[PDB]
Amino acid sequence: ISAAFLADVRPQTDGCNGLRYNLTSDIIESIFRTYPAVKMKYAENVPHNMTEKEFWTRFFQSHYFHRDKENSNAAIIKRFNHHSAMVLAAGLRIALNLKKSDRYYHGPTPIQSLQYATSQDIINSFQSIRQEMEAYTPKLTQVLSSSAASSTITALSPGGALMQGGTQQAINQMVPNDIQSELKHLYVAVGELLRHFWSCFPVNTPFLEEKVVKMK
Amino acid sequence: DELNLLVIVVDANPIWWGKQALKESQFTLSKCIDAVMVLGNSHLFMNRSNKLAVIASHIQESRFLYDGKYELLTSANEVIVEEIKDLMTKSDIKGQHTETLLAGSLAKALCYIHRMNKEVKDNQEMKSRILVIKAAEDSALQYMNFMNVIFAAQKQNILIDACVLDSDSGLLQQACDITGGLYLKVPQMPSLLQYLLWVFLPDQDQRSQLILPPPVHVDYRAACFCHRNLIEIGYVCSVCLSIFCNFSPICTTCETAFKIS
Amino acid sequence: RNLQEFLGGLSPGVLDRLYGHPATCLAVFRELPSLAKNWVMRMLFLEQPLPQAAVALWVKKEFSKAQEESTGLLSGLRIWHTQLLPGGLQGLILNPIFRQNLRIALLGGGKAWSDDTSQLGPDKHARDVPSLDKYAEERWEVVLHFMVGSPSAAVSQDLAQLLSQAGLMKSTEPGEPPCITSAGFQFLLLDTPAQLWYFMLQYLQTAQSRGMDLVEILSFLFQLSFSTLGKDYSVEGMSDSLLNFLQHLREFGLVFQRKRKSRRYYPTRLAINLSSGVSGAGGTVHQPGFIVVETNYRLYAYTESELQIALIALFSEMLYRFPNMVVAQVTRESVQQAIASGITAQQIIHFLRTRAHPVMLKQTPVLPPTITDQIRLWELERDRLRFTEGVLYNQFLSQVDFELLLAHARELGVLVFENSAKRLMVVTPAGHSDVKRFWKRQKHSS
Amino acid sequence: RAVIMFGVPYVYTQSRILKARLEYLRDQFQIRENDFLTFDAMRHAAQCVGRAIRGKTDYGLMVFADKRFARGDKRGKLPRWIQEHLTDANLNLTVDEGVQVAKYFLRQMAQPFHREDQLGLSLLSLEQLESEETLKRIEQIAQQL
Amino acid sequence: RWEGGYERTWEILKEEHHGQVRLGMMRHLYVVVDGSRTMEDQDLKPNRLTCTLKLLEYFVEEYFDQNPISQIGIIVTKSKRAEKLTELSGNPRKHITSLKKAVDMTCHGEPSLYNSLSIAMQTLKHMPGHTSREVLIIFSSLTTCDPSNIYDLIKTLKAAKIRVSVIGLSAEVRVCTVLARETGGTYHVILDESHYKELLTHHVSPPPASSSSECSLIRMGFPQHTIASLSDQDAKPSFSMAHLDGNTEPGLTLGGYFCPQCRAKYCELPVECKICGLTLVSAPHLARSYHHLFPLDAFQEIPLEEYNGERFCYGCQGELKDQHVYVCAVCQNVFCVDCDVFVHDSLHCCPGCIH
Ligand SMILES: [Zn+2]
Ligand SMILES: [Zn+2]
Ligand SMILES: [Zn+2]
Ligand SMILES: [Zn+2]
Repeated sequence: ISAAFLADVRPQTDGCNGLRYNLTSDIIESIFRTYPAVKMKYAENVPHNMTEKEFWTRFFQSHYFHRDKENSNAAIIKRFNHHSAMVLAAGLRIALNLKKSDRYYHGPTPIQSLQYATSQDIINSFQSIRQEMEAYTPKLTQVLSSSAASSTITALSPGGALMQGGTQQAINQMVPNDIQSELKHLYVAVGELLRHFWSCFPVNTPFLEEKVVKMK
Repeated sequence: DELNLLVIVVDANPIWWGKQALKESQFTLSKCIDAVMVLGNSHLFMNRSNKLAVIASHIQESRFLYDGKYELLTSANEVIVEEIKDLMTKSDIKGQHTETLLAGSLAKALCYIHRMNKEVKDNQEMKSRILVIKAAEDSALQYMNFMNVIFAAQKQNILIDACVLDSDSGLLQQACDITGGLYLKVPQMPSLLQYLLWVFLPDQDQRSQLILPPPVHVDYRAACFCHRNLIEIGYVCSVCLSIFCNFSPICTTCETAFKIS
Repeated sequence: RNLQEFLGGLSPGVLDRLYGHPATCLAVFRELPSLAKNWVMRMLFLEQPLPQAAVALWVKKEFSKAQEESTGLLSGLRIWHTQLLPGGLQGLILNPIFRQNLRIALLGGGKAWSDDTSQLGPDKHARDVPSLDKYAEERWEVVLHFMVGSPSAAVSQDLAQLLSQAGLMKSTEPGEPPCITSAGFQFLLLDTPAQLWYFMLQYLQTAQSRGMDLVEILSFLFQLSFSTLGKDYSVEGMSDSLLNFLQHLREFGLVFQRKRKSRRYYPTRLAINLSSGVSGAGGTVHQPGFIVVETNYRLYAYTESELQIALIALFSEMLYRFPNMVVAQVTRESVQQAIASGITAQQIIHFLRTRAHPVMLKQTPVLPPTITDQIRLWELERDRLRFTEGVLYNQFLSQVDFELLLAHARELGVLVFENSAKRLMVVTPAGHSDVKRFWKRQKHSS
Repeated sequence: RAVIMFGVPYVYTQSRILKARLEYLRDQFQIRENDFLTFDAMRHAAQCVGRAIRGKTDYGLMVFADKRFARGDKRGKLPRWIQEHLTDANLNLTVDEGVQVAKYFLRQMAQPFHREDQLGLSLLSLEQLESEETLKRIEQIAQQL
Repeated sequence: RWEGGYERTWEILKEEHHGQVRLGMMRHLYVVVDGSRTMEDQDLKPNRLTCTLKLLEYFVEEYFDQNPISQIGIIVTKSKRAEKLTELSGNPRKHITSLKKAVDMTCHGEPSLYNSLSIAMQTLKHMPGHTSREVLIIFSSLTTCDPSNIYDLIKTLKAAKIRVSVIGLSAEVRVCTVLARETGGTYHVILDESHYKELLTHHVSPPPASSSSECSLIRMGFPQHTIASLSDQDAKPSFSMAHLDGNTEPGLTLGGYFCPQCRAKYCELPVECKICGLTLVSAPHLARSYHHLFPLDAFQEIPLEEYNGERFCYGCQGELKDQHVYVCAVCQNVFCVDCDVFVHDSLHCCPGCIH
């Protein structure tokens, strides 16, 4: 509820002599909540003593709406205080320390086959490369060969070992659109039924057993 | 105004390459380094506005790598060749740590990307992508930091491409899935360079029109902490987010008793 | 015309010879579209011709037009070619020489283009990059001053003859300086990069006139394109034709050289961007705008060089000549005179936008829109009359005959204007004889 | 929150009792009648305004809608603790300037504030009292006339 | 009388983490937006409504980025009535669409905080106790109309343990201040658009859990992306349950996400299953809030002249030329200002600490 329920609400005057009152319930309910007097007058008059449109016209033309001289200043101040009081009244109604950090080092990955080498002879092999690449000369011809290139292309050739699969079948045309919609609807039904089924789970009371039997 | 930065991260685990040298296979680490340098040269070759950032991820630490040949390209390559030999000659294994410092290298790359982006002229936009090649085994403990890196990259919208040689890592799969990057395992390591060029080199906008291999399916199963076993539905702690398969009155991790009547 | 325009029309032999230089291959690759660059990278190590359908199936159907444009660019530039693949197929394979040179450039190996200056050591009289830029500006200023005809500029005779072959200035009276043509003025209003680009295009179209090899000049230009600013290079190792071309460039100021006997030469930023043509260098930090445009059609210039004074006077009436400032007014008479000289309004508007003062850059429009519209209207008024000489056919007794002759004329394409309702038409005088003979033959056929 | 005094509250001079008091005080203490009227009006205004603050955590707005307050004698007859914060740039403003300054003051004073920030500047702890520098500051705060 | 003389010749002269405390792991956040006449004011360019809604979209983006297991409800109080603009869910796209639609609304009437709070309380009445009840209110006008006593509603919220935080626009309101203080929320006042963004970012972070916060063992499921291939005889296209909720015909998708508890099919995650009530999540979603568990502490600031060590940043290898150097507590590395800001704000991890 806002205090602008009267200031913002104005008699809508159209281009040529049109009183578009547009008496929405939202404004009327706001006035009734803020001003129970308007509600009482409407209940005691509309539509017997006067019609609803007649009552609204009276309210527009009444001196209570057009409040606009010490008496006038006092009346304005008192009305503002009463309005504020009505608005206010209507407004009423953990430190953590890990233990096993290694679990993060080997998380959801299971134990790999980290096979270790043999005795210190691996060092000799480590020496071998250390001696093999110690005296190194760049090479160009030895990098690739025509046979190697042909084999690589054959592996990369479409339909090849690396080129697995390819074009597939248009299942969209194999399934009629009406059948597609019916399948979607049956899927929705099955999903709702299974959601009801698993909603009972986990079973802790006998009532869940009977409900699951009904669902089955 | 298209400032394209191609970040290269290399699995520089000495153990895997030492074993491969023991195998005397067709592919060696020198070939991988040459392929990386060629890819970077092509990246800078495509456009002047393109920039290159190469960081080597070694077990000890992460190193910032950067005659008929292009002079600037020659200088950059000789710098990179100097850097890798400098690291390898000083590459001393001192400790039992074997997992590659994958997360730290990614963090350094992200910081460098942020620094360059701040230095980017406002008249131009900087698209950034990170390419990582995987050779050795994946790292276990870095999971939290790896996830943090993924989240930060997705926040800054940086594509991350992972290239597998021998060992598949589901962490890289999930990282490429979340970041939108391309993930693929190369069986023929000597042919690996072409897979970089045919797939990783083209930009994402270019990849749109191009026909690409279909993405690999990625799973997101969860392991219950008390046994690290994958499950479908589990009980999650409301305090420390720990996962428990069996109902418990007290949480083991955050030491909180569950107030259930 | 851009760089690929000159390249796209070259004969196969010229392209094959040019592809022998790895720097040329690098420039061509960098000039390709991104899709074309990806294609070339795919074809980097492919020793087998690629089926046309196989290549075409990689790109999206919607982006086929971009794919087809890239395909046509590759074919016309002869980067790749079609080979009779066995089994009736038509494979696509890159040029082996071009691809080999590109791989040499990228992967390394082979011979360098030229030796460094470490053999001669540090330059005794090395200059500064801003000094190089200033000198290059001075040389171009000298060229423009000479084109104006002011006695402050003296150039070599062939340089004037070079422009004469370029058609900028015609020697109406011998002994006296040639009178600059309308196209010369249009070029004068062009921006400096476009000026250099068009001048070099004209040079290339007349490369055979001086007996200079076409291939060498383009490859040398491509090499200069990637040159390091502030760095000199060895003059030695170049043909005498290349020596003369480099002397021409030094006269142009695109390359700095202390003496004709000097073995070092410093390329300039202007020469660096010459390969890109008109595009590429979108972030050119030019001289600050010294021209202020007011609503009273008045222009104020914060300059003292005779070049800009002459440029402005070409299309406006000078009012005051301050030591550091110039006051001129935009008048319909001056603008129409400039248009009659051949200058278009868009050139004037673009030039003013180029030299707009930073104070006027604060405005949301670079120039007052009303002034631009007035300039456009003045330009339109010059060519209000549409002059079209031709022959009128108006004696069509039957509508069917008029329609048939209209069909014949549209077949010939010599129709100027037609009116079916009035049964009248206009044809070109050259095609009039053909249409007249056809009309007589039709009467003869009748 | 907001107290606005509309003009200098001069008493209605028609009161002969006021006239008699002014005449007697002038004849017995050489006191100007106009000075007494201005002092009484300013005292009443300050009484109307001085009740808007209950402490450091209490902030209120004071508005004087009159150009007469710009008079130095009228302005200078305000309590020292109030007139001290009366910035000269705020003298004889307009409605728009007053509204904008009120908005700025509210936003500045609506920012959350802590009693800990008062320590050492406007509030003293147990240890701050023992500091002799604080004692000198306190002695300099108050002045005898 | 100033007309006597006037000259200007002389003017022409040469010249904030808390401690290791429990936070809001499960969040039920409702946003209250005023729609009064005051929303048309131009305090923030262009007006309060447009800037407020753009910042709201950014806030929703960040909130879903940091709180995957949270929910968002949007309420607009206009003409002394309360309208639930957006349903309580976790979809960012729907929230962004609703905010974009509300950008072009009409601001009229007065706010009715009582009705909006009553609607929020009714909505959050049936929520589980362990889940946190959080309400954010944007108060443009300084006055509201309430059909009943609001202090009774304050008591009801206190009994329901609902946290309400208010960010006023003009100045502080005593009633709103009391409400925020009693409900445990925080009251703030907008200084400018930057301060508005700062307050929104601060409110993105989970609030500390009070003593009354529950600790229950909630059960969640983590289905994979079950994708069916048409070559297989076991490819069953089916309409998404969420897509059935809309008026447009649902897309018949071959595969997707199926509930491990009742085989309910959903194309969007993480969304709680509608049928059995199970919350279907993914591992990254749970890990997305791990950084809150271990906040990154502020590094030590030492100026370069006072630091006698490396002149290269440990984060970007940039030469340390800045006036301040940020050194870690654990590994004591060297980071420039930009790297220090990014690590604290986004990365939340120290590279050397990882090493
Ligand atoms: Zn726990
Ligand atoms: Zn379910
Ligand atoms: Zn840094
Ligand atoms: Zn650290």
